[PDB]
Amino acid sequence: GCTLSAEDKAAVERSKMIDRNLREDGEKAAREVKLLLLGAGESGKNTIVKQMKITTGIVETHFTFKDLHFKMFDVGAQRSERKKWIHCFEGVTAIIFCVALSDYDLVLAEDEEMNRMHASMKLFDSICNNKWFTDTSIILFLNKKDLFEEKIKKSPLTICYPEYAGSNTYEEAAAYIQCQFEDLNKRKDTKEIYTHFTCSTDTKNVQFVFDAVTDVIIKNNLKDCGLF
Amino acid sequence: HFLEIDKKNCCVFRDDFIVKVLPPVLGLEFIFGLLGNGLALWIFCFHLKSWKSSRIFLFNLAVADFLLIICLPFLMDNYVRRWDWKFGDIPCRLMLFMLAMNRQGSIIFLTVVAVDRYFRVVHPHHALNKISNRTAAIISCLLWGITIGLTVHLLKKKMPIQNGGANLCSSFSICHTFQWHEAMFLLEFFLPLGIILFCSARIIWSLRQRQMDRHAKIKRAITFIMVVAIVFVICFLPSVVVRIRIFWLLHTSGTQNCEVYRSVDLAFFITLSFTYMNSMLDPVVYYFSSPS
Amino acid sequence: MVQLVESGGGLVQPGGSRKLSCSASGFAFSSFGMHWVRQAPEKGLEWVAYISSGSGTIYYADTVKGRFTISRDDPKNTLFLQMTSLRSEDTAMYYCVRSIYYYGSSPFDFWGQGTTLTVSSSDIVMTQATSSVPVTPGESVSISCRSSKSLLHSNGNTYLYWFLQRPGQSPQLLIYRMSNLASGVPDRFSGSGSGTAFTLTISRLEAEDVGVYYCMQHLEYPLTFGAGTKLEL
Amino acid sequence: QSELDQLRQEAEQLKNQIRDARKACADATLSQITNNIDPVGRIQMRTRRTLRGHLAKIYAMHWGTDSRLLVSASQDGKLIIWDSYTTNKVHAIPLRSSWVMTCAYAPSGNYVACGGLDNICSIYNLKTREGNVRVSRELAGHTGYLSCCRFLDDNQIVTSSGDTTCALWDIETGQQTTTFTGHTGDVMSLSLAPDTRLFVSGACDASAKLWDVREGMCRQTFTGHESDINAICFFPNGNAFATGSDDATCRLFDLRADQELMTYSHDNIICGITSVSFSKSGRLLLAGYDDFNCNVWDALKADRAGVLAGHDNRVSCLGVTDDGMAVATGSWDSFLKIWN
Amino acid sequence: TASIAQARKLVEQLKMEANIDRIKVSKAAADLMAYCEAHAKEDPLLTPVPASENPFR
Ligand SMILES: CC(C)(Cc1nc(-c2ccc(O)cn2)no1)C(=O)NC1=C(C(=O)O)CCCC1
Repeated sequence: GCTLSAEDKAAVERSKMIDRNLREDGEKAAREVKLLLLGAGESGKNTIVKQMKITTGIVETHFTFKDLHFKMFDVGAQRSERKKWIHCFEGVTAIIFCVALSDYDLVLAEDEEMNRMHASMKLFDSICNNKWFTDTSIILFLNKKDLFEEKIKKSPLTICYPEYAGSNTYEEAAAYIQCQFEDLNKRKDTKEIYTHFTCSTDTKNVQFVFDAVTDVIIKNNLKDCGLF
Repeated sequence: HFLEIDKKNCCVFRDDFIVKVLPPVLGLEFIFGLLGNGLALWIFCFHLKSWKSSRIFLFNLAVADFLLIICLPFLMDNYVRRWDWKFGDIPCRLMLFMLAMNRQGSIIFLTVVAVDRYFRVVHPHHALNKISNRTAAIISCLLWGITIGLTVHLLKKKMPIQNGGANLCSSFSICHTFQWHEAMFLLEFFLPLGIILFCSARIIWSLRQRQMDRHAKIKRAITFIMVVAIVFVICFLPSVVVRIRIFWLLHTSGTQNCEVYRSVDLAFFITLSFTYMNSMLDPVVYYFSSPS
Repeated sequence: MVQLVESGGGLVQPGGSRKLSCSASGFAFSSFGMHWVRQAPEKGLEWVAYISSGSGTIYYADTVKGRFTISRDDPKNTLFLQMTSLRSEDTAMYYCVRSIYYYGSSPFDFWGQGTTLTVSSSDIVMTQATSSVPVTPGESVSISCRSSKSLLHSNGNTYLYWFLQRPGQSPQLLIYRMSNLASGVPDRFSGSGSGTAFTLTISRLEAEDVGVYYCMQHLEYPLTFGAGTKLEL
Repeated sequence: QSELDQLRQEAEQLKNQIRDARKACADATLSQITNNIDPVGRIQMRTRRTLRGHLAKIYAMHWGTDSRLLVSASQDGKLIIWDSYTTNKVHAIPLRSSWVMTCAYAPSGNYVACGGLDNICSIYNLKTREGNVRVSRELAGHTGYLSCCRFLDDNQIVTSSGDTTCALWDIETGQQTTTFTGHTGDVMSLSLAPDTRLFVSGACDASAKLWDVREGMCRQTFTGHESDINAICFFPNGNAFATGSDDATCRLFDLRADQELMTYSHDNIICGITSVSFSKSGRLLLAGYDDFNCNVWDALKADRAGVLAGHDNRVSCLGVTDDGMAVATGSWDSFLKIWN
Repeated sequence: TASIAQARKLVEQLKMEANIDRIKVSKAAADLMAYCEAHAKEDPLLTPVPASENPFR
């Protein structure tokens, strides 16, 4: 009050200006949608990130669509344990997971026994049922669709799934893959998985991400008025 | 006979069907509604410490309902004895002001909650969805001020009005003037109902054409919206239709007779009791049915 | 580097207005408060006006309040002083001083090279006893200043400042808050005092630091300077 | 593969004789010796200040050596310096990367350093001729995230990283001077000895090591935790340190006897420990937990002496001033509290 | 054989850290006790200082 000296009053005024700047920055940063891109190295994240957006550490990608701003963080360069830094990303709007369909017969270089698609499924199982991501929706992309269509002509899906009993048609094998990934989810009552098949599609990926994000944002807006 | 004199020719009544029926239903309404609104206010003020704009609007609606409920025993005493205002002069117009202001405020805040929900569902990426507590409080205060300014004209009524040796505080009397309060009584139902129906229909249509209602918990929100839009109608329709019947009778026949006016007055003063059903019912509908 | 340049001045007749502007370059202008200080010919310093960061607070001295107005143009890095109805006693050389206030900061740390305006034809009082002191290089001198009201505050800060104005140069801060040496000032000046009496000590006096020394208080607005003591060889 | 087996067996026998020597030097216990010391009374310290202005989780804080100013870092890409006596904000520094998880304050008071998931340690100059705070150096040697950093003086700084290494830097040139490679898990914390000649680090392999700054070698390795070590701190005397791991316990080690002294745990305690600090005389041992609380331990008899309960989320960091007057706590609920 | 150098380094390290001379636990415990007792007066968190001396009053 009036017990403050002149310099104390000026310091208080400085603090008030810092507070208003902080509030303005917070409101500016509250508008944007932030996504966490994941997936193995050969999954196909490169085409994904270069088709929405047109030495080490986190890589941040910024694009826009229909006056809504997006930010996509890639953490592929962090070879550390996931458990010590994954809780930094609780509160992301959604998680984008990329998988390559054409690796159902290829095996990882590190180990011969561990099949590559099984490694992707194990990573998906670890990410989905994590206590930091209970209510975070997952946008799942299946990428190498055309190579899948070309390669199922001579490579049976039994090489990866011994109990497969379908055919060499692309659509039914794709459905089997989608069912295999979407059934690793155990919550099933608080988050959803949005699967989409894209190989050379243009502007379909951005529209699909936009629709999934709008759905998530609607269900989040229902969580402030108590209607949900 | 069955005629009274106010500022103009003005046919007032006294009946015993009202004392037969109304006091028990008002007592039960007061008990349950006061309990519900008090529990809601307690939970809001102490049990949960995380407030937002929607909770601000819900809290304003709750306090308006509570202020409406705290004046029901006065009506109970005004009804147990047929029509005899033995509580004074200031309490009369004060209680009338409280009733009018609280009813209008409850309706206004129901409409504001409906508009908030419509903006949250149909336009998800809107600046209106992300506002601080300060501006929500400012808008709430502006709405409160509008209601108060609309209602202030009842604080200058010329004391309790006496019909013969009796006393009564009623201002809803079949009365051959062209007062604006009947127009406001009709409008505060007609316009908010249209706004609520528009918002609810658009919400349902949008949530259903996005293939979103397949979700197991969206359906509960759909049912809750339908329930609110139905409760408003069934709480505020009979009063308006009875008043319109009264208006047609007054426009056609005239005030020379009053027997049909007697029957319609009985009907109106019975259907007014259903208005407090909204105040006693919306706690469970709004504050208690919400998951957290 | 840091630079402050004022423009305007010249010859003005009584009753006529004139406007002064100061251009800043080399520092974050919007984070600093700014002052105007005038010096009459053959007199001492006298505070004039102040405007805070963000233009939220403005103070004027009583001698000019109601006649002058101060404003700042943050995008253009310019401070203005619009003077109206000038008087024969408004003839002085006006300085622009920058000051920033937070815990541990040093206000009044940079004085611009001023501009001259000549016109054609209660408050704490600060006193410095002596006015002229003969000095020899290598010796020690003790400038003394005294205040009518205690400059000590409940928080423990003593709000006394020491300035030096060499012949033909702008004033320069030496000691802030009675004990803290300024940034570029050599470790030869010392500040001491308690409550109402203050002293400034110089050891190994050299040729470059002869001039006029002023004490200033920053406890209450308006800010008041002492009458400087001239060290002469 | 025969000679490798010989090396493994020789290492195993070396470890066996090390443990034999530790047992030879372990006749008594601190609990047995301190059995007849009067306990300190129930400790009731209350919140004196609440610092508001961060809009995300607080990950780190650090006191200045004047015991008045402190710095805190948050995930909202801001680094704030506070005046704790007045709650005035002195500086607000926006970061290039918002994924910060460590911050430090130079003892001289001239610099502040922060780093995180960008694998870079950034130094900020607070006292410039201009009014603003500017970046003065970025150190870009690590290949994993920065988990902790501590100044030695205005020209040297030591950092720990998720690539299982610690390093020592020269600020002016910007080059690594020394590398510490003994650990086989992510290094999560470090603490500097009061005379800045040794330091200890705790890694996700459930071990702590003592390093010499000059030579750059691990003199001693400590074990005993069953989970990852998250926090570490020297005893003020300089001959002991305490560690807090994910197995819900704190432990105390001494350098001269080269083994564990005493364990701090309770049956009702189940969550992990985020931070650990000592009081000015070393009698109290404060610890932050995941169960939203903070416990005060009698460091000489292992019984709880108080609770600091005012946070709605995880206690992420805490520190004690040099003069021992106050304790600061930061939390994931975005608030800082000054206790006393 | 990349880790052969690493294994030899580990063996050399284990040789290095064993040569240190140790001290009985009782003596170190006594040292901590003496330090804690000597600085008991200079510890405001243990024993509250008067409110006239507390800067956070
Ligand atoms: C005073 C009041 C509310 C009539 C009135 N309303 C307005 C008005 C409203 C809105 C607006 O914008 C302008 N004016 N002016 O007067 C009234 O009849 N109360 C009584 C009862 C009840 O309400 O249940 C029980 C039966 C006995 C009478």
